[PDB]
Amino acid sequence: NFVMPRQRAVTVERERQAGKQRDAYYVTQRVNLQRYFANGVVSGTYAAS
Amino acid sequence: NFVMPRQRAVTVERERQAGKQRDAYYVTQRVNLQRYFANGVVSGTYAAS
Repeated sequence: NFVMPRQRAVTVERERQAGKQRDAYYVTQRVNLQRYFANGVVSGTYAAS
Repeated sequence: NFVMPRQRAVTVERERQAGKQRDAYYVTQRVNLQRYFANGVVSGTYAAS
């Protein structure tokens, strides 16, 4: 348990035409952390009032 | 009469750098339908309450 399924790597695209005097850098990433079943975890917590 | 005048048959364009992560497809055609003289057609009409 605790796998991080990954659709793709990080990518970079760039755009400057038909812009106005300006290179633009765009980056994207699709990643998520999602566990299977609810077992084997704690917080703690650890609290005041 | 009822000639089909045209100056641009169908053009299919394509952009992807960058659109902000979104391709764009553009389709255009330049055409018209026009008659030399005001005669040669009737419409019914076929109308009542």
